[PDB]
Amino acid sequence: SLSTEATAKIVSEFGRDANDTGSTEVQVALLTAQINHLQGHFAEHKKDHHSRRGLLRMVSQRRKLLDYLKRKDVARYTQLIERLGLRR
RNA sequence: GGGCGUUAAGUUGCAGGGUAUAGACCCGAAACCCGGUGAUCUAGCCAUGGGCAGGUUGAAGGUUGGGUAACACUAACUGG
Ligand SMILES: [Mg+2]
Ligand SMILES: [Mg+2]
Repeated sequence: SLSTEATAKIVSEFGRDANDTGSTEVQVALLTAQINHLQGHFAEHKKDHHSRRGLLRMVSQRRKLLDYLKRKDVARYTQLIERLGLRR
């Protein structure tokens, strides 16, 4: 999965600090990063269905976090998806 | 005894009757063989040139939008 240096880095970018490791914004950024990396993986390994079910979980899971955030603080939500360049 | 012979003059011209070989009384095939002449018609090919008013249909491809985690997909447009 994501590297410990690349994980720690995002938590810095989207968290209240280094240890704000479970905030919604952070969780959704980390999922985003791993989804986009894996875009590369399945480009070459289309037949890796098992791994894909794991990717699909990261997606459905990010979707639930984004909805919760939207419900609880739409302003925090808009920033977060624009910043992550999502929704189109 | 029997067969063929012995006891009939022939031959050379000339005219004629027939026959033979020859086109052989005249005309007439379809064809077979040999050597030439023809692709200015037409068949196919080769080189080099020319021609197809006007009106339709609107493939692939491309752009944008929506869409998808990403592809799929989908609309309009463009394209010809
Ligand atoms: Mg492992
Ligand atoms: Mg005599």
